[PDB]
Amino acid sequence: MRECISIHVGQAGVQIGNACWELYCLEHGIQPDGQMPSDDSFNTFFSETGAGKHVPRAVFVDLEPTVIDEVRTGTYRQLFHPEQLITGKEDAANNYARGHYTIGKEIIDLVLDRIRKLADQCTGLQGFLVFHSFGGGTGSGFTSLLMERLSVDYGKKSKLEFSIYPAPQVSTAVVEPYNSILTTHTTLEHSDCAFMVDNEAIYDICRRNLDIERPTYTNLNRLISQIVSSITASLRFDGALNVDLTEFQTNLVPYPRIHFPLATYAPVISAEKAYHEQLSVAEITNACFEPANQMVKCDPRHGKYMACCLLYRGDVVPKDVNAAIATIKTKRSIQFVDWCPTGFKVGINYQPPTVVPGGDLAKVQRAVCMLSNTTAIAEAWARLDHKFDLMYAKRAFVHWYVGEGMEEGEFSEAREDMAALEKDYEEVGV
Amino acid sequence: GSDLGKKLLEAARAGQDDEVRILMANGADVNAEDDSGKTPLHLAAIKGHLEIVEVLLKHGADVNAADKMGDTPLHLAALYGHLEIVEVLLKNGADVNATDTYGFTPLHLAADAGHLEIVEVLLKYGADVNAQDKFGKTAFDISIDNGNEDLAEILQKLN
Amino acid sequence: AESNIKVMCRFRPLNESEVNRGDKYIAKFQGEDTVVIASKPYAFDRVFQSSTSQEQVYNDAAKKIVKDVLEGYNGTIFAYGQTSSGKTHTMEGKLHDPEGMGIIPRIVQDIFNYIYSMDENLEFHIKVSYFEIYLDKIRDLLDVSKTNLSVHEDKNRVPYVKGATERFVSSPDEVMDTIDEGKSNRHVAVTNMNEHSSRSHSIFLINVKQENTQTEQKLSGKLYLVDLAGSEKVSKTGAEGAVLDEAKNINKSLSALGNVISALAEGSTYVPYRDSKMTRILQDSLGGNARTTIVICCSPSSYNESETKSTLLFGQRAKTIKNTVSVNVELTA
Amino acid sequence: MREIVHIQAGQCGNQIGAKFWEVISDEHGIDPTGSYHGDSDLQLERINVYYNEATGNKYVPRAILVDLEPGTMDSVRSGPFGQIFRPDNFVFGQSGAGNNWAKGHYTEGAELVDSVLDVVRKESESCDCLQGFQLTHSLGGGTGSGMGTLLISKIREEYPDRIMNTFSVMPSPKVSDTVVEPYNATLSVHQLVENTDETYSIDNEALYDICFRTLKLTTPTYGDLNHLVSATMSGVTTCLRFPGQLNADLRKLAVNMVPFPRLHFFMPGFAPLTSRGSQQYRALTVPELTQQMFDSKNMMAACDPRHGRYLTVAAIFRGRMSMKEVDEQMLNVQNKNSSYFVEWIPNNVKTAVCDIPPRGLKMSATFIGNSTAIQELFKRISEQFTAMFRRKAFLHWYTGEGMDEMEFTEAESNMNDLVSEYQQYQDATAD
Ligand SMILES: Nc1nc2c(ncn2[C@@H]2O[C@H](COP(=O)(O)OP(=O)(O)OP(=O)(O)O)[C@@H](O)[C@H]2O)c(=O)[nH]1
Ligand SMILES: Nc1nc2c(ncn2[C@@H]2O[C@H](COP(=O)(O)OP(=O)(O)O)[C@@H](O)[C@H]2O)c(=O)[nH]1
Ligand SMILES: Nc1ncnc2c1ncn2[C@@H]1O[C@H](COP(=O)(O)OP(=O)(O)O)[C@@H](O)[C@H]1O
Ligand code: ALF
Ligand code: ALF
Ligand SMILES: [Mg+2]
Ligand SMILES: [Mg+2]
Ligand SMILES: [Mg+2]
Repeated sequence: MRECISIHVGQAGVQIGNACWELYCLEHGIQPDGQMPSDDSFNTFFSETGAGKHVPRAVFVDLEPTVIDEVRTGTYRQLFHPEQLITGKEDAANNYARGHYTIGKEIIDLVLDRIRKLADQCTGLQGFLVFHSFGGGTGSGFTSLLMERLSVDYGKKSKLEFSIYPAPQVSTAVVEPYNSILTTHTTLEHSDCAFMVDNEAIYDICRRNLDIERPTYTNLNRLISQIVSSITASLRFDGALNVDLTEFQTNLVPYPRIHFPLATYAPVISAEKAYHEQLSVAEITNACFEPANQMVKCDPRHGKYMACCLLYRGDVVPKDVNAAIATIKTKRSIQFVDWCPTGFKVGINYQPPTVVPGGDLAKVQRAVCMLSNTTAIAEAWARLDHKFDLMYAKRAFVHWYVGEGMEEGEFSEAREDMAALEKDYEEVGV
Repeated sequence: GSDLGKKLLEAARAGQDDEVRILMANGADVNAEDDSGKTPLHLAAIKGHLEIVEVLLKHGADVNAADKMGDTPLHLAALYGHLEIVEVLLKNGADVNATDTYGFTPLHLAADAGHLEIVEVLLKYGADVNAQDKFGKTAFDISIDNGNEDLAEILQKLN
Repeated sequence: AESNIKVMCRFRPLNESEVNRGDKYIAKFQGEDTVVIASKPYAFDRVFQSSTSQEQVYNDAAKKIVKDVLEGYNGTIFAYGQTSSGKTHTMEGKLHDPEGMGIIPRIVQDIFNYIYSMDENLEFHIKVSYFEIYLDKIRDLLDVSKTNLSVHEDKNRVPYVKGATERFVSSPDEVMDTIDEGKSNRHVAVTNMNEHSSRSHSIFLINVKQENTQTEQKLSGKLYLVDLAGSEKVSKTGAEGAVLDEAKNINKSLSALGNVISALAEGSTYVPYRDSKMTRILQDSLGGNARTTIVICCSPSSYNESETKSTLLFGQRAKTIKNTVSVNVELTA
Repeated sequence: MREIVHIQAGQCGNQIGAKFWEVISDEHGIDPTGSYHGDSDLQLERINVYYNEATGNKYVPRAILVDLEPGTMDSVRSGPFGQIFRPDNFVFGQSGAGNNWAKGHYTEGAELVDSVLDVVRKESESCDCLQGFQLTHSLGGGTGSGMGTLLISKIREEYPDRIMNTFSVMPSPKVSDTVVEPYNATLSVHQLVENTDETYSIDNEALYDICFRTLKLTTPTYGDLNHLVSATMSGVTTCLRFPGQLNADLRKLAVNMVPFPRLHFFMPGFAPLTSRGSQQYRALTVPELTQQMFDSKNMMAACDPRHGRYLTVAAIFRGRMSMKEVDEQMLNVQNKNSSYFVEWIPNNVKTAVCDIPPRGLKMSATFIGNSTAIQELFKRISEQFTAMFRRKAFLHWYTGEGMDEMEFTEAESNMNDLVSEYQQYQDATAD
């Protein structure tokens, strides 16, 4: 019934997966051994065994073993079956070409064989949720290779991404802009909808809202997990809005290439906030239109909306929501493209957002996640494209990719595709 | 010669002009030897310290003192290309034709090092152009072996 | 006296693979020198349409290089292009078919035909070498024992492959026997892009040395005749295993060739000739003393548009590079 | 990948190599018998990068000890950690190379090379996932330089897909009187430019200058110079040896540090600079570490970094400190000194913080720079080389060993091109 297969690629993808699956278990009342004392929509993400154990419909892949070794030794080692945790020996060394060709082509068949085994257990497979970074050799190269191979094996089946956009505060490779552009070009025609998560936006929210002096991946992932859970709650719980993967595309994607929605989450409150009580529906809704709560750094006031979805969770009443949307209409200079229905799409789940016990986030009575397709997101591509241009003009580090069987033409091709994408965002809502 | 000796060798190789003068006055042995048999004069001849070569010789250093390999300061200033030191040693009684343990003469060493002006000065002072090393090589044979045309022309007339 | 590198573009008819799929002939041609791809004109020294013959290519590209080599100059002709654009076809061809042979067998003939015409009191001494750069190693194509030859510098700091089989030829027949021997050692594999994909960079070198019995005058000419392997996307070639390892190396030496050209057209004070072995062999052809002609090969298929564009833009860049060509002395100080 | 294969060649190579093994064994809590007696699980997490686990509780360095002279091997065995090494991994000749690169590269070295490769093949084939090789040697002698570079080429031929890393000690007249050192260094640099992926340029000129000028040691010894080398070697390998995100292996380091293949010569730097077994305490602050680590006085290569531009930099902080303070201080240095970092390589400075400080210090910093100023080191060698070569001095010592004069011309040409390439990127603009 309506299954969704999650694929976690490379370090970022695997570590975000750990945070997501930990949170899903807490949300559905599933214990770390797969047992639940609590049919139901969570079955789209968890299969059930004869022994009453609930197993994530997921595959974890990394070309090096260390990150996944933590999953198979950690809390949650009994949650996943060993066959769904796949590791090689040598990583892609922050090189897209090693991920896509040299190293990736060694494990691709095995990964497809494991996804095939998971798909065989599905009666109504909707498609795939792919988690990866843009910057890593596996996250970039292996993901693009996997995306191409999934289009061959699954045809028309929906594929959504959760992509980690690089930030220098936490970057590990000088070549991240190259890896980002190459993966974006290769994956573009294979992805239906992609939610970019800018590590700088998350880093700044952790610093500003959670009073974390120096955010670590642990801090970033707990916050990322909260946004992912909001986006996937529509699939894992019984709603009206974005109940399936096809509904994501219909509601957020007006043009095939313009498939990058902006997520805005509110409220993000520190566990140390002691007297400061509960935020209203109006307050949390207003917070969605402020750039500081965004998952990607960009300015929507400088852009045009082409689709808007508000996903509320907890103590929220429809009368409170409509009142909030109406005031937003009279307030903020919120412009929609001329060729579009100027209207929001509202989702309301009565379960308040769940927080991980020793986490940095406070438990709130009501939260909201706004998903918006805005031309302002083109600013994130421009930042990345400029860094690419600076290095590429000198062919700096190019030898590393060419050595692994890539052609220089692939760099030019990828960059021209990015230039056409920037041109598309400009043309859209002229 | 004790603490003063190690300090004199150090000062001579470091080119500490004043510090050499002080140690002399304090009674440092002019011919105090290092682990290799080198005297402050050999060290000053290696490092190219002219003023030190002169103070040492004025304070009665042994101009022909041979180290453990049998090299005199003349062999060393010739090898290291110190023209002015080669002229100073020669003016103070250096053995033009001194032989080390390898059968080398300062002329073999200046030829092998390719120091034309040193060869010209060694010959002026009586360097034996016909002298053979333990490899059975003369300064001229070294010159042709190294492929030094300029030098081979210079030595051909005599040899 | 100087004169820029001559760059000449040759389009081949659409292949079976192309035809047996959609593929539109994307090249449009204005005059004898311009090709137009996507309303952008790319102009060269002479553009050959798909219909152009092997004798037509020869007459407009080389033939001139034969006079020059004989006169004491250095000549270089190399075919640049994407996988299966016609590099080996232009250069080698049907080695023995009179109408079907390439540039190399035609040069070999016209070398001797011109010589028989030359001054009776002119002593010629022709030696030839044939080698490949397979897997970034200089393998001799006339000695199978010589598998890793080294690029060295001459007195004038001019690189050359030291120790290749130098064979003294006296007749065109003597040369063809050795080209036949060479070809039949040259690495070839099967890519989805080309059934007989060249897997190495073929370097044929004619070394003509002439002395006049009366003038006591000596002349020398190094003639480089390079059939390069083609740039290839794995997506297109289907290159896997040893075929891909071959590809890794082709793209590497090739991006380096581009870097050398880029550098020279931009006039950057450096030029990274020391990057690929190939780019050190061509060092003279590229900045200095050689009259160079580059034959750029293109596939008029819509499938290969991106790549055809990148080959044209290399051509454009390359055409600007000014050589410092003079006569070869063979002097004694 | 996991395993690194270490090779120690010649006197300098073996002395600096032995010091490396005693410093890192102490950091990983390994005693001279091979037994782990430490008190932290972080010490053993990546122990397999440098050590093989033998029968029982014992750890054995994946190290091969090479010399054409036997004496150095005896000195290593007699040393503090001498007994830790695999006895069968000591590969020694009886002759020596007499400070002649040709004897090391073509003659005596060639006679010993296969015996060495036999031992490197054994260590390499035992690896589950070989990262590559780490060679310690000097460029001024005969064995370390000539045989060391011969080994590099031979190992590369058999392991072309593995990383080749060296700790190459550059000669200086300040520490050695050997006349032919510029020849040996130029002939070696020619080999390194073509055959290594990454080379740490450890300059004896800089080591001597630090000991004399900063440490106020009137007459420095190899013991004094080696104390700075071992601090550097510990610092530059911290990322490989402990769990971490940045430059965690030899290939990731190369990808981050090497924008152009030939420009793989690093200028290492360290702070605080200390003399041998001297207390100490007072612990440097983060702004102090940040300032000191980027200063010409703290560079292990005798080049002024302010005379060039950084293509890439790797900075490693060790000890318990504020990661916020490190980030602020690191950003300040690159905002204030914008002009010393190429504008066309964005975010080219990468920082790592390791909780484990080296022994004797509470806080330390290690800098690895790919700076265009390294051309100053190569120009110094080239000037010394040409002065000798112009007069064809000592040439028959090399040609007599079968070498051709043309290798000297070719080596010199290659080194000058390297200088010319650094200059090009020094002057390059983003525009
Ligand atoms: N948010 C977040 N970003 C991460 C995490 N781990 C890595 N990243 C980011 O992802 C990029 C590095 O890519 P990785 O995922 O670590 O690398 P990889 O996919 O394993 O690929 P290779 O190691 O090169 O084979 C950088 O931008 C990091 O900041 C994580 O747990 N959370
Ligand atoms: N830093 C350092 N340099 C050394 C050491 N031993 C020798 N050297 C230097 O290495 C060069 C001499 O080479 P050496 O290693 O003795 O020759 P080999 O045994 O034939 O390789 C000179 O530049 C010396 O200054 C040492 O322990 N430490
Ligand atoms: N101008 C041309 N006219 C007709 N056929 C051609 C032409 N150029 C190439 N071909 C054919 O195309 C194929 C591939 O050419 P080839 O030269 O071998 O490839 P590459 O460019 O990689 O060296 C061969 O079968 C060849 O005969
Ligand atoms: F013959 Al090819 F690339 F296919 F040179
Ligand atoms: F030990 Al050597 F030259 F062989 F110093
Ligand atoms: Mg990884
Ligand atoms: Mg061909
Ligand atoms: Mg020794």
